[PDB]
Amino acid sequence: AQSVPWGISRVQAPAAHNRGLTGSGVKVAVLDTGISTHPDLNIRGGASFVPGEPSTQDGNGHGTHVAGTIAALNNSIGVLGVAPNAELYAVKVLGASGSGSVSSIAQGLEWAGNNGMHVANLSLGSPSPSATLEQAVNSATSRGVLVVAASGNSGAGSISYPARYANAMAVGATDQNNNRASFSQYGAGLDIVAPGVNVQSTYPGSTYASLNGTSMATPHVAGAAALVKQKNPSWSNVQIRNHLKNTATSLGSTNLYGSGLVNAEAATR
Ligand SMILES: [Ca+2]
Ligand SMILES: [Ca+2]
Repeated sequence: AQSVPWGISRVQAPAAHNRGLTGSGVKVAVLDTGISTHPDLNIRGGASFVPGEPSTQDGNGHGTHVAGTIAALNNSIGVLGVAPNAELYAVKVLGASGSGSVSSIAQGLEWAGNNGMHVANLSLGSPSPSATLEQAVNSATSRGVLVVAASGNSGAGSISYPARYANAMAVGATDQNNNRASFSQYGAGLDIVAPGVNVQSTYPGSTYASLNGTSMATPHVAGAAALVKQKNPSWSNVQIRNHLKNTATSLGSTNLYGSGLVNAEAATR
């Protein structure tokens, strides 16, 4: 039996799937710890920029978790992603330890822009700005990639890099009450929010696990962007990014929530 995690239904993904929108033909790169082979995922390709782990398989579990929120297959097992037909690429920029260098992250973004990815999911971040990173963000953007990044889990009133950069779409996390989760960073540069508490998804060892973090909120928006792209194949990263914002549900302060909760129902109309 397949269950639909609460955040998937919170963002109204099923409403989009009932219209024929599942992310089919949209390429999404997950820059993280890798993606393990899983029966509820279809991994199309990828690369590792982690010296010492040439493989794209996930030794941490974080990337596999992220990937399942975007694109867990719509079938009779496990869970269901926001864009279950998206073409998934495993871009390994963090090691098993769950950390990596800006150098690896920059290479992964370059890779994405060279391989015609539509959306890049960066569920990672630093409190410190990086010129290398910023340049990579900007270069992927001008190659048509929509970069989506987590605001960070420090709970502070400023957001992480690269989500802080203008060309990154910064995602914070809400709870089941539609409140900002305590750990979700907010402040200037924050674009939108999505479910981030108790998120159930695919996990290595062919299983499922629930995690919390802005890292879990991000993939709901990457997924929502694939739905929109499928519906409006001619739209640019910018067009997609503003439509998501314009159609999000207001939750109170733009300081704490940016544009509001992403809404894939309102967006694919
Ligand atoms: Ca499934
Ligand atoms: Ca931003």
